[PDB]
Amino acid sequence: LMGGNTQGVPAERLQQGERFSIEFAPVEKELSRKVGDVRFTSPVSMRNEW
Amino acid sequence: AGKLGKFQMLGFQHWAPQKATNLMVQLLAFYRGKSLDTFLNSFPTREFEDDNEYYWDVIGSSRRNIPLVEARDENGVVVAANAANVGVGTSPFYLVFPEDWFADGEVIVGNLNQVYPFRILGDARMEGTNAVYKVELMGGNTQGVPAERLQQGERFSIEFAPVEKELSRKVGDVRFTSPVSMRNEWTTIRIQHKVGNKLNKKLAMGIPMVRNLWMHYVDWEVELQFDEYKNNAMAWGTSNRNLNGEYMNFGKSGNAIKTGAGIFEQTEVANTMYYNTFSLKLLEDALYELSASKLAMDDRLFVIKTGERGAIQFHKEVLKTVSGWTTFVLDNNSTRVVEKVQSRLHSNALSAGFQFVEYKAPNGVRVRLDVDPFYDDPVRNKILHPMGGVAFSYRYDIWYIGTMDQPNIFKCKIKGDNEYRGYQWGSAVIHRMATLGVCVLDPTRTMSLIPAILQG
Amino acid sequence: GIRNPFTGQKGNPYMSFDEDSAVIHRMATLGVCVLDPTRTMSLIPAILQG
Amino acid sequence: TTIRIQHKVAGNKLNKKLAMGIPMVRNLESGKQVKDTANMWMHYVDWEVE
Amino acid sequence: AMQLWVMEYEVTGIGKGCAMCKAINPQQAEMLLKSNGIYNGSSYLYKVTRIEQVIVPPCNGLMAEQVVTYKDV
Amino acid sequence: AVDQMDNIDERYGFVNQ
Amino acid sequence: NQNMIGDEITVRDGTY
Amino acid sequence: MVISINQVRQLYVAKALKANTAALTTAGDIVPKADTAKTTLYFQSMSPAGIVASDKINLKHVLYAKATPSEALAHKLVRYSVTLDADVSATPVAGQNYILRLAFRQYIGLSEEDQYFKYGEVIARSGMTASDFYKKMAISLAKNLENKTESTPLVNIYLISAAAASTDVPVTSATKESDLTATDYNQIIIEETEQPWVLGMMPQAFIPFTPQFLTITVDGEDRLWGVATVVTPTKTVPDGHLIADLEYFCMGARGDIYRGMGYPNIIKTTYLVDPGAVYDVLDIHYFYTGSNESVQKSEKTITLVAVDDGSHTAMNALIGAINTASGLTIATL
Ligand SMILES: [Mg+2]
Ligand SMILES: [Mg+2]
Repeated sequence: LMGGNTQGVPAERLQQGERFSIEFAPVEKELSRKVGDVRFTSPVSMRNEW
Repeated sequence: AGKLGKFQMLGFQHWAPQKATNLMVQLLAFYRGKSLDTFLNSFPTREFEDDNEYYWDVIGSSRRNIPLVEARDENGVVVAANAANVGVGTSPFYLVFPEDWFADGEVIVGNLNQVYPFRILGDARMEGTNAVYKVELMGGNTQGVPAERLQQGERFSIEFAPVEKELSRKVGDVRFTSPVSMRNEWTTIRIQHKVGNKLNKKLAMGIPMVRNLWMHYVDWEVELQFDEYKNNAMAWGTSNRNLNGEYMNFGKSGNAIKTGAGIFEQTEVANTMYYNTFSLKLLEDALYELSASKLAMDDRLFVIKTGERGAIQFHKEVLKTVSGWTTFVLDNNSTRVVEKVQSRLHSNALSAGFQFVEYKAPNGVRVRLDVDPFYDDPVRNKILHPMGGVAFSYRYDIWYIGTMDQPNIFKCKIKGDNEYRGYQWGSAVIHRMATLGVCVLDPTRTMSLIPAILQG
Repeated sequence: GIRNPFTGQKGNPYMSFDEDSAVIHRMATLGVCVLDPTRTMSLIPAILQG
Repeated sequence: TTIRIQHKVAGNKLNKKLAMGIPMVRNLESGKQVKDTANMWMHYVDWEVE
Repeated sequence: AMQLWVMEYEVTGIGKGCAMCKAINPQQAEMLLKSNGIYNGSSYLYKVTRIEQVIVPPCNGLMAEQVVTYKDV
Repeated sequence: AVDQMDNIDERYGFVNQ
Repeated sequence: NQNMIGDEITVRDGTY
Repeated sequence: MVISINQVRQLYVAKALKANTAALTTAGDIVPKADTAKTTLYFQSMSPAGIVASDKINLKHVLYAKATPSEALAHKLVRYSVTLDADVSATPVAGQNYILRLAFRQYIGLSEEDQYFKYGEVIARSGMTASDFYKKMAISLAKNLENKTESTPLVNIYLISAAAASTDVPVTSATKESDLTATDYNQIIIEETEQPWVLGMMPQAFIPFTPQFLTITVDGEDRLWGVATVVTPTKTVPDGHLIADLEYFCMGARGDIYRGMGYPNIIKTTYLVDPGAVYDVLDIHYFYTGSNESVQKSEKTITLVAVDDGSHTAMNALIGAINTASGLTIATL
């Protein structure tokens, strides 16, 4: 847990079905190393005929 | 009041003829990602020399009245709430204050001003940090001051220091104050991608629900999704420090990950309200008491920034308020909810519809409404509201309370070029790094009405 | 890595590692020569123990 | 005889200015600490590596 | 991703409802309603009263029906 | 190109080949 | 293999 | 914490009481010295860098000497008991919105003109009783007030069960009403909290408050729904954050006035007050008059602080050592 949290996340907030979303990837000011990644998307096709 | 599924987003791991069109098609049965850029560029920027923490001046106010610790009678016994009157017949008594703020021979008044004025009969005898004055009444008050008017927490102001016209001696003093100061920090962001123009392992496909059911430019996705790492750090960031100054999270190098708060955490330290039902009774009372104590009457314009469904909820709450104004008969002559449009179908052809966008409260409190599109983010905002939307559009944010002569909220920046780029050819990893920061000078000039279902 | 504090360079086309660092390596091969050591006399205190 | 030296700095020290509460000194070849007025930290690192 | 489940439920205090999920068991069909439905922030209000699997070979049949009347309010 | 309703365009990230 | 030429002295600490 | 002075004021921490000059060995020792004629009183003490004596008090030129206990200098936190107004309705009338405005008066600035307001709201239901009102009112108050990411805590919220009636039920923002199971709630206690404190830089200050109620339409009448009375205080802020500020100031009348300013180029003073311990204060206020025409008084005081454990052991032994040396009659607390 990251946001200064010293009491923990509730057990209600860690159940099946809860959606999770990427915000950002933070590092130090000193001696930093690589973090994070990049996401992509793919198209599907529709069809018609004569 | 119900949805129907029109799309489903699946990863690729869970899976030529002629073309009608060459360019791809974005269906309306697909959500699309929202920039935080127009919200962030709505704020100015201010550049700094380096990434050191910075501080500035906070200047306050001067006019104090002093709470009472206790009162004592002339023998030293303290005064109780159920006691008799104190100082009957201008007999002296004692008045214990936590500070030495008044001087010799000054008239001071309690909560009931000028009904019981107290004249200080000498300097303050110290008792620790407390200061005990011998006082007596100064209004021809024969029957004393009541014991309710001499209890703890009663505020005492200065009035004057009256003397005798013949052979007077010195009385009174003057008082001094000082300002304070506050800090802010920075934060560091980093991205990588192991790559050329082709996709990699984090792919996801979008399948629409209809009835009978290219090449990736990698340099445009590492710039867009790292611009959004800086947008999420700016607006939606959180600090990880103790009150001992200690950072709580350590990175891969053993050095602490230093993070600073964002827009939405710094402005949520004052004026923030979590409601379970929206009302103009809560809204016009929150905005009046802040404006009665901080704003002149002409300077009371409040631009509610909210989502799109926050605009239709504000519309129906003013309309419910207007429907209880049974004094006034609202007609179509002035409001024109039914106007005359030109149509081929009829000579006298009508139109219908309206929306309340402004509410004007007594004593000059004007409430306007505009819509930011970034509240309606389907990705970030995942708890849904039963009236439609994503429950974050129902969040009302009054930025810009008053005029400051300077920006209150801005984006911090380092002079020169604080964004870095690197390619690690083996493996071919593109590395980007950027340091940033957001500063809110006065968070008390920002009011938020968040739904209480987004809390805890 | 991503920036060089020594040469003041921000941005790296060819990276060494992923860490935020710069290490300078300096090297020199050197020697001395005394052709005739019988053209040179020494006289040392013996508490230096030779 | 072949010799070598090495020094490592973090990438945070690229343009690091020194708010001199006490003056920043250079070690001379003579052994004297001389007072210096340059405010960049890598001016003092490049002095001691050489 | 196996079967289809039509649910009749009752949001407590707010009204009655109808829903349809795709899940392997009816324990997941209630999970996909309470977590993805409209009452996402107050998912304790969902009171599911009937779940039945959508089997085909009738090919023409009612699966759920639930009227909110004037004397229920 | 970001739309007026803050919506990003996904077709800019592709190359036709 | 950043070999300082001289005659032949081979340096080995990572890629440069 | 800057204080006022009549003229200069000196403080001496009495951490141990000796009987000779020779017994002063540890930082915090003290001994009251005097004559056998009782015409001059001074306090020899052990500084963190050696023995130091105080000023010489002329025992004919004392004005007052009084000793203050620790509980006199402990701030009583203000409590407010919020109930439903029985004249309006003892039960919540259905469909009305119950909003409560807590009016803070000395929020961050130093005046009564810097004000702040926190709200709590409950829309009442058909079968909502009085206890279910106070439950949802305190859940809504603590959700607004005691969020974790506020700048400073403002007030504490406490339900009271009518069966218990003397034990505070703490309500925070993390508290759910699944945790609050008692069915007989009769009041909501709102109580102010202790602000942060840095020695010298941030004094001990408090933000006072009053609960105020918006009107509800009861029987066609806009009536304010509740009353808020001030019950007797049950908590005290201890003396330790007040005496360490009293020592930080009074160690510039003896020592350095430049505390920290050109930071590595400073003298650093060692302070002998533990800020997490209570103290008792003794103020010996005295003056000096010159020989013939220098008859103006130099009215000054010497403060002595002794740590005390319940019954005031170390101060009453300090006063008993002063009273037998000086010939004074300082009363023992
Ligand atoms: Mg605010
Ligand atoms: Mg030789």
